[PDB]
Amino acid sequence: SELDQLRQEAEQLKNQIRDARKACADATLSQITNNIDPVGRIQMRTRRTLRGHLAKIYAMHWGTDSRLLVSASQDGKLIIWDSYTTNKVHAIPLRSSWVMTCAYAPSGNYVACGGLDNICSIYNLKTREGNVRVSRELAGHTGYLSCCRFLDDNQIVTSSGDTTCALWDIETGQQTTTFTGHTGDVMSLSLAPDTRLFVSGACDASAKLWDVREGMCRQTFTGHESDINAICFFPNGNAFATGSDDATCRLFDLRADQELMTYSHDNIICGITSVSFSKSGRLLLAGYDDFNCNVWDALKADRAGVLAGHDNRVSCLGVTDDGMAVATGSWDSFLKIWN
Amino acid sequence: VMDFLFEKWKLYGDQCHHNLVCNRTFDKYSCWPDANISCPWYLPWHHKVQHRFVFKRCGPDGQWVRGPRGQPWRDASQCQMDGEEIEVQKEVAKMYSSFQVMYTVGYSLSLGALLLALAILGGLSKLHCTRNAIHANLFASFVLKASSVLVIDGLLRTRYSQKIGDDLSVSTWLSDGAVAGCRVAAVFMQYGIVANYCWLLVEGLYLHNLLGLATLPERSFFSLYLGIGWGAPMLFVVPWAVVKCLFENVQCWTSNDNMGFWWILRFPVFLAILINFFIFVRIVQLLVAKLRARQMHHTDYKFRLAKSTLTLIPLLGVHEVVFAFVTDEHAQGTLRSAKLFFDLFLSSFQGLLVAVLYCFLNKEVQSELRRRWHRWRLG
Amino acid sequence: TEDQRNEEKAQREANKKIEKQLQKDKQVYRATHRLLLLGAGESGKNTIVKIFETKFQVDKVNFHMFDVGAQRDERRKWIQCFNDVTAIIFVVASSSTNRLQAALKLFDSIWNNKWLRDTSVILFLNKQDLLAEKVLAGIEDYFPEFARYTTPEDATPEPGEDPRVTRAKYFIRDEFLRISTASGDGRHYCYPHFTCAVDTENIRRVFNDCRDIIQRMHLRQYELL
Amino acid sequence: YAQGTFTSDYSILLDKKAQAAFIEYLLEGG
Amino acid sequence: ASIAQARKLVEQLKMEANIDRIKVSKAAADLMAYCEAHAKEDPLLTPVPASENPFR
Amino acid sequence: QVQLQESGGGLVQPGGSLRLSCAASGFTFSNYKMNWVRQAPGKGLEWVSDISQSGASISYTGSVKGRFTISRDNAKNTLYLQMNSLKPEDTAVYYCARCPAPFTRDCFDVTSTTYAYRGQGTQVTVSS
Repeated sequence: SELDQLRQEAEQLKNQIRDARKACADATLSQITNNIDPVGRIQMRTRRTLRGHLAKIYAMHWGTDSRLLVSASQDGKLIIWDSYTTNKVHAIPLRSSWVMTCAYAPSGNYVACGGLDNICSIYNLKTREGNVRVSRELAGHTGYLSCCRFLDDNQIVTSSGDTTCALWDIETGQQTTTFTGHTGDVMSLSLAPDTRLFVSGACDASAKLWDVREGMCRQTFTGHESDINAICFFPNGNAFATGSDDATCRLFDLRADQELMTYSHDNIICGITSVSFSKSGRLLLAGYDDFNCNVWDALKADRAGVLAGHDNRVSCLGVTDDGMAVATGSWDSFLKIWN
Repeated sequence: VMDFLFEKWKLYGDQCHHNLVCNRTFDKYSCWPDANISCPWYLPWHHKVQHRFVFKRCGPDGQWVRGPRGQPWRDASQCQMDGEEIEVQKEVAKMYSSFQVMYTVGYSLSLGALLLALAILGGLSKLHCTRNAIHANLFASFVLKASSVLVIDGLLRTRYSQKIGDDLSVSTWLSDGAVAGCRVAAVFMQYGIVANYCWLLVEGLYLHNLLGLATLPERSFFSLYLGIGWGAPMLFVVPWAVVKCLFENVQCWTSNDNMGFWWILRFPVFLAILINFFIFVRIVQLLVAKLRARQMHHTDYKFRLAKSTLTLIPLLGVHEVVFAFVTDEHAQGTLRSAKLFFDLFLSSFQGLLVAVLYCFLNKEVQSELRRRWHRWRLG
Repeated sequence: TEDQRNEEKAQREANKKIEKQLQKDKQVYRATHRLLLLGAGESGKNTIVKIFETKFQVDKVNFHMFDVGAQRDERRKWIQCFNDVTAIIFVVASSSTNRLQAALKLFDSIWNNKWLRDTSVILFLNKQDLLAEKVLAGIEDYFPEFARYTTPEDATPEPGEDPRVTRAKYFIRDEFLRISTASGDGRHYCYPHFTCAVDTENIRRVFNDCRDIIQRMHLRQYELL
Repeated sequence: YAQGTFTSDYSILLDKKAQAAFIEYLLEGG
Repeated sequence: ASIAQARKLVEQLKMEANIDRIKVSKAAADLMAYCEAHAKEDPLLTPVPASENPFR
Repeated sequence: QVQLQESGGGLVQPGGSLRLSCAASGFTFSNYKMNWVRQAPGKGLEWVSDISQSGASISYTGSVKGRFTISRDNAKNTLYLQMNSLKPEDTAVYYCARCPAPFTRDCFDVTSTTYAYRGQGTQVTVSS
C-alpha cells in the first residue's frame, strides 16, 4: 500500500500550491492596465520576401547582428540570408532531410540544426577552408530534436521529443546536464537574457523553469488545455509567454508563479505555432495555423494587428535584437520581413 | 479584281482616243464615232452582254439627245447587269453584316473576359505555376487574335465605305500607302490565328506529357513551349507573306485567290487539330479508366463526371472537327446561314469560355479570391 | 563607396553560385518520390524493404522511403513532417490484445488528420499465410459483424485457398475501406494490397500506386477529376 | 476555317460591290 | 516501478511549494513599468524614420 | 491543470451491470472528443469506446459492441460508460482518455508512454 498514499500526498501538495497561488492573486493584469493608452492598430508591410527553399520551412533564427538569419526547410537545406539585400550568404546541405529546428550562435560563428535524426549538428561558418562544414554531431537524445539554443560557442541546450531537455558541451560532445520531468514531448525552449534559466513547453500542457547550473526544475506553470507549441521570454526575464494547440496564448510570471493574461479570441480556433515579443515587450506576435500572424497588446490582450501574407501554415516567427524587423516563415517555403 | 477593272477602263480610254449627225465624243462609259455600238469590253460582265448594244442617237443637231440632268446618254438597259445576280448578292451582303455583328460581340466579350482572367492569374499566389503560365500565354493568343480580327475588319469597312467623285480619286485609292496599313494588319491577323492554334497545341502537349510520367517533370521546359507557341507560326506566316507579296500583291492581302498559297497557313492549323484530337482521345481514355476504378465505386454517376470533364474541348480546340467535316475546297452551297453562323459563333466565343472554365470556375482561383476578400474586409 | 562596390559585387556573385546549385538539386527533389513506411507494430514491416532511410529505383524513378526508428509511439507531432510525401505505406498484420483494431484506429487518425488530408495511403495487409492458418484451425469474436459478411462479387478467387480465407481477408480490407470512403474523397486515396512475406514484388505495386497518385493530382489540378 | 475563310469571302464580296459602284459612277453622278 | 516516479513527483513538488511568491499586483506592475520605460526604443511601437531604417 | 478522475468500478458477478463516471476539469469539455480505454492484466492499453463532442458519433470495439454504451453530459463535465453482461474477459483497469486537440476528428491517445490527458483509472474486476 504505497501507490495509493503517494497520490494522496501529491494532491495535498498540489492544492497547497493552488491556495498559495490563489492567495497571491490580488488584481488581474487587466485591472492594472485598464486605464493605459491602447497601442492602436499596427500596420506592418512585407518589406522583403526571401525565396529559395524547396519545401516547407520549419524553423528560422536571427543573428545577434540583426542582419543575418538562418532558416531550416524540410527539403534538406539550411540557408543563411542577408535580410537587408535578400542575398543567400550560405546554403548548406544536411544529411537528414527532416530538420525541425535551427539555431544561430550569438557570436555568429556557428549554426545548429536538428530533427527526426535525434541529433544536433553544429556547423562552422568561419572555417579556414572557406566552406561551411559540420564540426560536431551531438547524440544521446532518444527522440526527435524540437529546439536548440546556443549559450556560447561551446554550450547548447536542446529540447527533444523524448520528454527530456539536455545541456551539451560542443568541444567534447558530451551531455553535461539532463533536464527531466516533462510528461510529453518538449516542443520549445527559450533562454533567459542572462542565460542562467530557461523555460520549456511540452505536450503535457505544462511549462517548466530550469536552472542551467544546478540542473533541476524550479517551477512548473500549468494553465493550458492542450499541447504547448511555442514559448518565449519577456525581455526583462521575469515573465514568459506560451502558445498552445487550444488556440490561446498565455503570459506567466515567475515571481507570482501564476498565469497573468490570456490572449484568445472567439474567431480563432487554430493552434499557435510561434510566439515572440517586441523590443520593449509591449507587442506579442503569434503565428497561427490559419496562415496569418497576430499582433497582441501584451498588457491589454487586445489584438492590435494582423500579418497576413503567407499561403500556408505559419511555422516560425522571430523578432530582431534591435526590434527593427519581424521575420515569418511558413509551409509555403517563403520568409517575409515586416516593418 | 478591282485593279483589273480600272486598268481595262484605262485601255478603253486610250483605245478610243487613239482611234479618234453629230461629232465624236468620248464619255466616261463608252464612245461613238462622229447607237449601233457594242457594250465595252472593260465591263466585268462583258460575257453576258457580248451581243448587247448601246443605244445613243443624235437625230437633230440639238445637243446629243436632250441633255436631261448632267448631259448623260440614257439607254444602258441591254448592257445592264442581271437583276437576279444583283438581288442575290444584296442578300449575301446582308447576311455577312449580320454575322459580322454576331462575332464582334463574341470577340469583344472574349477580350473583356481574357484581360480580366490575365489579371487574376497574374495577381495571386500561383504565378510561377507552369499550368497557369501555359494558360496565360494561351489567353494572350486569344487576345492577339480577337484584336487582330477586329482591327482588320474595321480597316475593311473604312476602306470600302468611301465614295469616288474624281477621276484621280480612284487612282489614289488603288495605290500603295492607302493599303499598306491594311496589309500589316492582314499579316498580324494571320499570325494571331496560327499562333492561337500553336498554343492550343502546347496545352495538349504539356498535359499529354504530364500524364505519361510516373513522377514530376523535374524541370518545367517552359522555353520550348514559347518557341512552339510564338515562334512556330512565324515559320509559316513569313513564307506566306513573301509569296503573297510576290505573286498575289493585289489590294489588301485578305482575299484568297490561289488556294495553294492558302494551304501554307492552314497546314500548321490542320496539324495542330490532328495532334490534339489524338491527345484528346488519350486523355479521355485515362479519365474513363480512373473513373471506373474500384477505388471510389462509381454507381451510375460516372457518366455525369465523364460528361462534365469534357470542358477539355475548348482547351484543346477540337470542336473544329465536326464543323469542318469537309475540306474548304468546293465546300460551298446549301451549307450556309447555319453552318457558317455556328462556326463563327464557336470561334469568337471560344476565348470567353476558355477564360470562364479555366480562370473563373477554377476552384483554386475561387478559394484565393475568397481568402483575399476576407483579408481586405478588416478595415 | 569603393568598399561597398566590391562587397555588393562579391555578395551578388555568391548568391548567383548558390542559386545555380539550388536549381540543380530542385530537379532531383521534384523527380524523387518520398514515402513514409509506417506500421502499428511489428506487422512484418521490415519485409517490404527487404533504420531511417532506404533508397530504391523502379523504371528509372527514384523512391525515398523513410522508416521511423527511435521515435516514441506518440505520433501526433512528428507525423506532421510527412504531410508532403507522395504516399504513406501503412503495413498491417492481418493475422490479429486485438492489434487489428489498433491498426484501424491509427488509420482513422491519419486519414482524418488536418495536415494528412491530401496524403494518400498505400495499405499492405501482411500475414496472409498466417491468417489462412488461423481461420482453418478455428477474428470471429473480435468483430461480431464477421458472421454477416459475404465475399464481394468483384473479388479475386485466388486459386489455392478455400473461400473461408478469402471471406476473412476481404472483410479486413473492407474495414479500412469503410474508413477510407466514409471521409474525404478526391484529395487522397487508399490503395489496399494483399501482400505476403514470400515475394518482394511490392516494389512494383508502390511504383504503380505512386504513378496513379501523380496522375490523379495532375487531373485534379485541371479540374478533370 | 472560321475566320480565315469568312474574311476572304467578305473581302471578295466588298470588292464586287466596289466594282458595281464604279460602273454606277461612270453611268451617272460623275 | 511506479513508486519511484510517484516518490520523485512528491519530492519535486516540495521544492515548488517552498518558494516565495510576490503579490500578483506587484508582479503585474513591473511588467507595465518595463513596457513604458522602453516604449521609445521599440521600432514596432514607434516607427523610426525611413532614413534610419535598413529594411525601408 | 487538465484533471480526469474516474469513479466507479469494483467486483461484480458475471452477467452483472456496472457504471463508470469520468469527472473532467481544467478544460472546456464540449470542445473535445472523449474516449474509453482499458488495460487487462498482462496486456497493453486497448481502446474500448469513444464519443464525439456533440454525442452524435459513437464507436465501440467489437468485443463490447452491443453491451457497453457511452454517454457524455456537457453540463457536469462528466463521461459515462454503462456496462452490461460483464463476462470475465472484461476484468481490466478502465481509463478515461481525452483527444489531444479541440475541434478535431483525429485522436492519438492509446499510448502507454505516459499519455498526458488520461485519467488515473478505476479497476473493474469480474470473477465468479
